[PDB]
Amino acid sequence: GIVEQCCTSICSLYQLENYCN
Amino acid sequence: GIVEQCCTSICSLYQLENYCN
Amino acid sequence: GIVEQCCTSICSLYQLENYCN
Amino acid sequence: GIVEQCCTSICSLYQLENYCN
Amino acid sequence: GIVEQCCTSICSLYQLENYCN
Amino acid sequence: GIVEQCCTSICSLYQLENYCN
Amino acid sequence: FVNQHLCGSHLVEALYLVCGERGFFYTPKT
Amino acid sequence: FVNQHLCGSHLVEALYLVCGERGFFYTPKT
Amino acid sequence: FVNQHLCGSHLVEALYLVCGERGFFYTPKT
Amino acid sequence: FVNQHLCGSHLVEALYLVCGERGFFYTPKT
Amino acid sequence: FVNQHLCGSHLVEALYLVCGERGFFYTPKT
Amino acid sequence: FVNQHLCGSHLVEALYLVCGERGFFYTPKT
Ligand SMILES: [Cl-]
Ligand SMILES: [Cl-]
Ligand SMILES: [Zn+2]
Ligand SMILES: [Zn+2]
Repeated sequence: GIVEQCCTSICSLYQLENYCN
Repeated sequence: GIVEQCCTSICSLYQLENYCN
Repeated sequence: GIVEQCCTSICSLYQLENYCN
Repeated sequence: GIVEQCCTSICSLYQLENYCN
Repeated sequence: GIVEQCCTSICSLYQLENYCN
Repeated sequence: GIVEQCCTSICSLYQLENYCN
Repeated sequence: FVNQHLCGSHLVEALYLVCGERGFFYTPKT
Repeated sequence: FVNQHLCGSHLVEALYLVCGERGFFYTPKT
Repeated sequence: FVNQHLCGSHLVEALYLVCGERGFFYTPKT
Repeated sequence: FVNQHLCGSHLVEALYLVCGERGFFYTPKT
Repeated sequence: FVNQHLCGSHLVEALYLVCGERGFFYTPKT
Repeated sequence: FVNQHLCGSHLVEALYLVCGERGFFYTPKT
């Protein structure tokens, strides 16, 4: 999920956009 | 400048990126 | 909505809690 | 103290209220 | 008080330091 | 650098001023 | 708890604190 | 609501959020 | 832009920053 | 240091930075 | 990404998120 | 004032707080 993707692992701002509505 | 632009108007992440080292 | 209510007026934590998953 | 209660261990928002005036 | 001063006017770090325990 | 000085090690607000322009 | 006046990212911080592990959805107008 | 780790500035932000106008004390030494 | 660890409130602040008016969901349980 | 214009939670963050381990008290009017 | 309305420390947070490991410079008028 | 760990966005928030109108640079690579 987002926490795995961005906190535990790292993510880009683009990947963050995956969680926008 | 960007500090004023983003607060009095809007600015984009892409404009912000110009201020990275 | 809640985003506007809390900024233009006030809102409570209890109202906010409605937005938890 | 609060740090033990809420940082080292976990606390609820209610327990946080213990530190209001 | 300091909470109002810093928001409606300005305040310094040195004024803030007065509120440390 | 600043991260070494202030994050990895600790720094004062005065030392932080080293990084002002 | 007290009533809140939260704009911008402050609201999101508040949602984060309030919802914890549940998460939340942030849905501004327009 | 929830129980979570709240540390450092996040802790005092939470106190601000919970106490607001009542104010609060943050006294990490106890 | 960059890839970084974004956790907790910092994560939702980043989501706010990236999504803004679209809104977002923060769903740590998945 | 520079003078500050701090409202809301920003003041609390500032108090946190300024007082460190000493902590602080936050006491708004009313 | 969406356009941003960022004042004060919010801009710095945004610069931080955007520039990551590169860092950034913050240069207000005057 | 005090000495503390200041990391990440908290570091740049502190720089904003200390430097304000002077501006600052955050250059983690050195
Ligand atoms: Cl603000
Ligand atoms: Cl942190
Ligand atoms: Zn703010
Ligand atoms: Zn943090």
